[PDB]
Amino acid sequence: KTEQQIADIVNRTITPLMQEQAIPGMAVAVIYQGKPYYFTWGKADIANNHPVTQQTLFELGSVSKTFNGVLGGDAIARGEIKLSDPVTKYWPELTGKQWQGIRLLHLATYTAGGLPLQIPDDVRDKAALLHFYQNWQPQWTPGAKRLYANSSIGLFGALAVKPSGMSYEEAMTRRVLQPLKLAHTWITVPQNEQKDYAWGYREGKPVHVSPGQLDAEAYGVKSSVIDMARWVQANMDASHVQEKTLQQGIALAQSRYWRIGDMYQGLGWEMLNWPLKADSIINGSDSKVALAALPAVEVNPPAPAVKASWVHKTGSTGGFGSYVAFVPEKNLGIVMLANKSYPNPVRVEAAWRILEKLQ
Repeated sequence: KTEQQIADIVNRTITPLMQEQAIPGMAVAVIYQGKPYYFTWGKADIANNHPVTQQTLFELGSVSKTFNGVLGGDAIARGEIKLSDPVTKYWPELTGKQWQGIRLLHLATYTAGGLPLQIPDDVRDKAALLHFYQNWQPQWTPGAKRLYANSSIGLFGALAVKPSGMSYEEAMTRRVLQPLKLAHTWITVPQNEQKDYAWGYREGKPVHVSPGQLDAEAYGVKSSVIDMARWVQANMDASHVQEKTLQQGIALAQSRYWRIGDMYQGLGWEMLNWPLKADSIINGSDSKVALAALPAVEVNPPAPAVKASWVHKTGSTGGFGSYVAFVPEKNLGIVMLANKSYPNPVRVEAAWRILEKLQ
């Protein structure tokens, strides 16, 4: 396929998507036979008429969890943690019986027993966060059910970097971002990059994600389409990542720790066997399913990364909707960055219709 053919497929899918969803600005990168092709439409800033560029920073939302999973897998490869470790090894103040059987594994894969989707917004400092976790009561035994939750994987990332002696952001920067040359990826956007920081739009107003407890670990990364293009290719094939633990941690985040219907829980990343029916991905992304508490079947030992997988993650904030998906077997992938939130089933639809024509 040529650049012309890729562009044609991309634009034929993106332009009506942006019209129907009323998305002001969009950036998309296609990974075709291992190489990136970039596309940009619309405005990053409506009132000030700043266009979207290949330097535009987008709020990744819960795609931030894939960096978490990779940073965590890095910590595993460095021997700093093991997912079988108890949470109290890393936060000993969580005394109290409900935390006794909970391991880093459960926090990482949302199987702790019902940690809630959001950390409550009235939990705004260190004292209240500890009190929140100390006093949370589970609905199931550890590892019974998967319930997707910021408070779960968010805490895993905050604890997994404790051996390193570094904060989450500094560990992330030093161990993942700088080694992969992601120089336009931020947990906090410095002042000299604010001009490239797109505005999300929620009900026609410009907005940026609000500070929250453990936001960095769960939904507070911002990145450009080129950095996310590099992200996808590094996770799809890290054979040329020169840091041995990072290349190993990339792979462990794609190990299959749990099977939940036809999907498998990695570390941040989620996987389905490839090839597959599109309705599986599309229907699975409806929040009626993805936010549901489902029975979790442990894969023990975790199955190593399967190259015939559809590997993906949705991510949203109040004003942004992102999606990343790739298929290692084909060296084929996509990233879709939008400064308006729109339905996950619609993101998956557009991704699949682009990637199905590039097989």
